[PDB]
Amino acid sequence: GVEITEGVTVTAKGNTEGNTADLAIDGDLSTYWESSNDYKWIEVDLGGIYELSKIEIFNKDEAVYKYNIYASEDGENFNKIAYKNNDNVSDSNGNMHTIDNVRAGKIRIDVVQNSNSDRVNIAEINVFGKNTGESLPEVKKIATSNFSETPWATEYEKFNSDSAYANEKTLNEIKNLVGRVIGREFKDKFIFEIRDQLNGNDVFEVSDSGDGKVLIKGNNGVSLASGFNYYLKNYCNVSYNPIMGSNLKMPETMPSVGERVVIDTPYEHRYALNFCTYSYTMSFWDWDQYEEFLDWCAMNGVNLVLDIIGQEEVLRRTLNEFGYSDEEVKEFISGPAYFAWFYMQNMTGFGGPLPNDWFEQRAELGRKMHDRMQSFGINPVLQGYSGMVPRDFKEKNQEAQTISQGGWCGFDRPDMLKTYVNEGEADYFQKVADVFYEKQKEVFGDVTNFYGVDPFHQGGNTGDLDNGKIYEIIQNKMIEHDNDAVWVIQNWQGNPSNNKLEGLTKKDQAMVLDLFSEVSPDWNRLEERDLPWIWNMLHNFGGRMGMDAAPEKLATEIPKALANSEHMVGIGITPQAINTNPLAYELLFDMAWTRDQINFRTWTEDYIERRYGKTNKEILEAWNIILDTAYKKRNDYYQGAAESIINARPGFGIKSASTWGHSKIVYDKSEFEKAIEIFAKNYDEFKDSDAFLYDFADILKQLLANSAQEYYEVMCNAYNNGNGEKFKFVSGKFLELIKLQERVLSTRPEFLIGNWIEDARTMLKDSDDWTKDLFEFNARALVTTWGSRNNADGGGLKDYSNRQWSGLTEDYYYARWEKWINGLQAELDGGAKAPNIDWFKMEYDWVNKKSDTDKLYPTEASNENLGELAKIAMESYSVTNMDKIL
Ligand SMILES: CC(=O)N[C@H]1[C@@H](O[C@@H]2[C@H](O)[C@@H](O)[C@H](O)O[C@@H]2CO)O[C@H](CO)[C@@H](O)[C@@H]1O
Ligand SMILES: [Ca+2]
Repeated sequence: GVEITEGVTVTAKGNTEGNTADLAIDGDLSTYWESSNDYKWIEVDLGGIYELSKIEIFNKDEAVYKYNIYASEDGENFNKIAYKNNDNVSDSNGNMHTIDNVRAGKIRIDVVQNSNSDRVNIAEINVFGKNTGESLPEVKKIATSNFSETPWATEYEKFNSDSAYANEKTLNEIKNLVGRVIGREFKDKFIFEIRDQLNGNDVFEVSDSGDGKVLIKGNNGVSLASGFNYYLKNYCNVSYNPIMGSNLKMPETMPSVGERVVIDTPYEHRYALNFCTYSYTMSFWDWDQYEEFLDWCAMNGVNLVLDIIGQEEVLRRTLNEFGYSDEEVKEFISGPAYFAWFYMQNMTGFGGPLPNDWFEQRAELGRKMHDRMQSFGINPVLQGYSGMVPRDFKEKNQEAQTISQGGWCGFDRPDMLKTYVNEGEADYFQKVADVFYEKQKEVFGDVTNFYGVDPFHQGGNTGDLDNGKIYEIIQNKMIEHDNDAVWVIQNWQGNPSNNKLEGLTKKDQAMVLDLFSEVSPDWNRLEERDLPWIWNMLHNFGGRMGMDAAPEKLATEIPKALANSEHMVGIGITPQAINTNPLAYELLFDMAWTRDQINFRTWTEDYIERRYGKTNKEILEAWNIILDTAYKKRNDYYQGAAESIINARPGFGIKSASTWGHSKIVYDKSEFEKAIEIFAKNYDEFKDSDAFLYDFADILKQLLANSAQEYYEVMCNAYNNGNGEKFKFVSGKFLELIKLQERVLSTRPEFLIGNWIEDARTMLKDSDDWTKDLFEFNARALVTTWGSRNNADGGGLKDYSNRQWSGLTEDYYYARWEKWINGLQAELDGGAKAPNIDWFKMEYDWVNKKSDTDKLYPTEASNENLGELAKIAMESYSVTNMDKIL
């Protein structure tokens, strides 16, 4: 005691009709709050700060509920104070939770599971404790600085206006990059010089200084970084890729250049990133990871990079002028793992709300990025505005005209303002657009001429409006705010249609990304309309893993495209994640620096030598086998790497793990196994190359995915033939195969689910338990169910971002197969028919577990020996030995 029976109030962010929040605290067990959306929590204010001793919870029925309870004494920080994760049914006695005398003015109760429904409920909640006689403080309003008032503005302007200062900054930064990439002791081995463009093209030079130093010139920072990279790769046998394995072992003495080299690129732009990349890869990155990424960008010639960092603050300021409180803005914006689909106008809300201190921190990170990009000569692509507004925009602005955009994968898309209206009507597109571009400037300053926005992406609705006219007016509005604007536009699945693209009256002030040029190029219709366009390798969908690359097409189609066009202004990468197949990315960026087709085989021979720090005939043999199998040219349409059956919801007739995926392996499996035999034979000699280990894990996990598919077919045959004993034996081998795969995956830091989760939980400074748990939810959901039931199932997103990852394989993929197998076994053995499994409910149970109360996944890779694991795989879980094995 004592029960807090006066002054208690409650809020929620959704409820089913009649089942309002206040019904959780009305003293009546027959009335309840019940959730209507993904906000499955309520917030109770106690009318003062109490030292809490007990919290009692009643539900409306006898289902099994799981929930987490949080408390705040300062009004800002909600820390976790109790939870129920046991499988006990609720009953008429309620659940009583002992609280260790925690001070609290407000509590949050998040009900993350109801065994009986997707909706959750609370019939009553009682809180017991001792009044402190104190009151919560007022919560400080969100406040950020204007760019113009920060030291960032001073520096940005000083760089702009003082050549000498700017040159010194660029040259010092490139020296810093050498230090970060190969070590501080190499900084004094290079001399860097700015030069002019060659014939209007970016250019670098590499030569000997005369006293044993390396003289590298370039027209800007990116060119200088590319020259540094060229020297490493061609003279030092060194290869940098901070995400996908490097060989950074330098020679004992700096090798001589010999004949001076001058190398230019005919491309104005070399472009990087997909909106999706910001979610499947970068969601939880800190500055250190961004810095490393930008160094790798500059070294690979990249000078145009999609940038959404801190855009939440831009949108907050914009909507604040159109009747939205900061709380309402936070409900509209997604969580940290969903910004890709938030900014592509596909979804709102989900994974949020973001913490109040998000906005300042992210605006600061964005400013820091623009400072580094400015030093290098990298253009960010910031945001264009095309009419995106929340669905209640007219409620708050009654003269606005809007077009409902309908649904995307079960989410509600935001509305779109009518891009033009009749004489006599208010034009909110003009009004909001003017505020948006002005607020973007207040937050970041004038950092670029490139802006990206993509109305009608993967659906939406043009209403009564003329397609060309919509594009004309959006383009005109962008140009009004930046006379030198270039509207960067994604070309995907025929959006924007020719009639839309013909609306762009200023063709030189648009630039279309041909998104998927290495599989389904679609630049002819751009070229024919005289639109500047960029040739892009997409390659990676969802972060889905496997050996997959198109090196022959990259070595040939790119210079062919250049030879056969007048408006190809660049090449680039548009991957949905940067986690796989380093060969593809290195080759793509190498193709910027030639006008000629090259030989992709000899290119690979040189590539693997610098990647491993050594080579021999057998390693070269194994890579020729990879080029002839997994990396062999394909002429069909497919999205990402062939999917592992291990990662699919269990069932019969499986042909993909994700809706738009494919599991068909188009090469000979036993032939591919030979590459693994060759790597095992050479393991001891190459184990001191981390990049060799990286590649060996990739090909080995590919072998096991490949053989798992064959064992799956045999297992399904055994069930269909009513052979219980054979099914037990074969399904048994299938599960053991997954266990071996888990040992393979354990060997790489890049494969640990624990790193992804820990990054999410630690990405901000000083965040409360509430925010950590919510960010962990974002991390777990994105790689599994993606959204909730109507998104995963009816919406098609289940396992879209499936990862061949350690921890995730044991507790999620393995657990699904085991469950399906056991049900089939029980039936074959004479038991009841195998039950339907509700996959989403089982999957979601995993999504909602927390690292601090359930299981903490490790952040350290194992010492398993990939050579020995490969021998076990060849001997006991292979396609080659399958007849012998089964
Ligand atoms: C969920 C996701 O990352 N979607 C991507 C993806 O779209 C999916 C698929 O590739 C399309 O063929 C299908 O029409 O829609 C799918 C679900 O959105 O690819 C595109 C292209 O990069 C992305 O824009 C989506 O965001
Ligand atoms: Ca009640």
